[PDB]
Amino acid sequence: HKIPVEADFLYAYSTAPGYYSWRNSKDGSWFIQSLCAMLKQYADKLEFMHILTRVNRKVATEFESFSFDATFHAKKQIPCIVSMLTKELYFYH
Amino acid sequence: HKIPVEADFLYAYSTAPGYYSWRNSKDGSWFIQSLCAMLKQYADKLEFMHILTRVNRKVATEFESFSFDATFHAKKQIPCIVSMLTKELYFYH
Amino acid sequence: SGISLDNSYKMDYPEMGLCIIINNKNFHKSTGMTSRSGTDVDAANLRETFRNLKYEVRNKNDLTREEIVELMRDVSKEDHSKRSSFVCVLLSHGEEGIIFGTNGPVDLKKITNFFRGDRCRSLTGKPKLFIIQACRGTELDCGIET
Amino acid sequence: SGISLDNSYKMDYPEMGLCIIINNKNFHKSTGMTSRSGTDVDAANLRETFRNLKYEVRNKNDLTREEIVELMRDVSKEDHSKRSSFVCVLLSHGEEGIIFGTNGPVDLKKITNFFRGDRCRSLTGKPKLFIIQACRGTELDCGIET
Ligand SMILES: *CC(=O)[C@H](Cc1ccccc1)NS(=O)(=O)c1ccc(C)cc1
Ligand SMILES: *CC(=O)[C@H](Cc1ccccc1)NS(=O)(=O)c1ccc(C)cc1
Repeated sequence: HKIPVEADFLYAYSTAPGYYSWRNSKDGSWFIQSLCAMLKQYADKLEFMHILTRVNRKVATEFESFSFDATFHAKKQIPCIVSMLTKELYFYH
Repeated sequence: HKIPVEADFLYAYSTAPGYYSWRNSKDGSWFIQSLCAMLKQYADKLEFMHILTRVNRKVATEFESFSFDATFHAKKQIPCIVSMLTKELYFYH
Repeated sequence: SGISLDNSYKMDYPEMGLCIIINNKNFHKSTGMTSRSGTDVDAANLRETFRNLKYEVRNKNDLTREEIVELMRDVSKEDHSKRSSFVCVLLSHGEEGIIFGTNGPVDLKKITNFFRGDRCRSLTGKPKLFIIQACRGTELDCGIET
Repeated sequence: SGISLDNSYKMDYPEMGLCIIINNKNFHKSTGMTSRSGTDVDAANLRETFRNLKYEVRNKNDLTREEIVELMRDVSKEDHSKRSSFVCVLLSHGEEGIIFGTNGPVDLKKITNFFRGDRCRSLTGKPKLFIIQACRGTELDCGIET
């Protein structure tokens, strides 16, 4: 007769808990670049969690930092999908 | 040429961040009861994130606490799927 | 009718819903925070992407912590009855569980609480999506060669 | 060959992999923790469920914080070359980011770090699943009538 007040929320984090989130001053953030690209290509074809999984793979494989500062050089990033959804989500019908 | 060291991890939490996790002394925890039920019914049919979404719905809709203590009475729970996976996961092939 | 399975959210309401994009680039000196160059690229990319998904996009730039809370509160008070979902994108500096306004922090929980199933009834049972582009700490992933 | 798409993990290795189930029911008095009645039901349900998915299940009961760390370390040092994935289920008391051994806490990060892509090479590129049945705080969800 009731549902949790925290149900039906989806948090698409650009990075893993406790981690830095990378951005490119020219192309934008790694995560948003990838998210928009995957939505444009798959929003009329795949369920949302599967689109976000493609985003995870794109960010994880196609990006790596370049810095004159060794501390921030050659770093990687993995986004973090946090789902409290109770149903599959398709942007189309 | 590299992937994140945090990539390819999936954390299936029984409850939302900061929340209590419910268990029934006789039937087991709400989350594990539901997870096993959904795996038994859908592991040879659905991708893992979709199975876990069914688990979210089952826990969210079919369970509610009963307690003589008003503080812990009539409470609900929503599991929390945290995915750093880079590909779809099927238990079958 | 025939067998009915409710495995997917109803996304055929008259409107897909709102897509609120908060883009913070410039921060107050006292915060000691530096600017976020290139964030406008993200804001524009998101606006176009969600426009094509038929979302009513609303872009906001350089909002203080007070303005972010006010905005979220007001949005949660709107009547979303004819909307299928809700989307909020946050572009800013951050820490674990925190997103920064131009003049200070905002706990993500404070923002999302306005949309809880019991506080925003016209969104109860509908997907509420929060897309967060912000740091969640200082850790750096060294990666591993494959 | 024809078009090859790598959208799903390769799960046809000779073995599906290990499924480590840590079931903590009894806690040391000094911890002030009470017992977790009915947790054996979960342990048995999981053992059967993963057995049917062809996982090599290993059940462990009432492990101290030292034993949990030792176990995870040893498991991460095994050769998982012929295994498709790894599964670890934790059943115990907990707090945000913490799982309890019978005599004290264990940071979840300490457990999962043993399996990082750079620390467990035979699992690099393979799905590592952690199923956590434990509290993540004290908050109670009052729910909302639908
Ligand atoms: C990644 C990130 O946003 C911050 C950069 C920042 C944010 C706000 C104000 C100044 C600088 N980097 S961080 O390494 O995650 C970090 C830096 C400084 C503090 C006090 C916390 C976190
Ligand atoms: C839900 C949960 O596991 C705990 C119960 C507990 C755990 C360990 C030791 C004693 C009792 N409940 S809680 O409300 O999340 C909680 C209770 C007490 C502390 C100090 C933290 C959290």
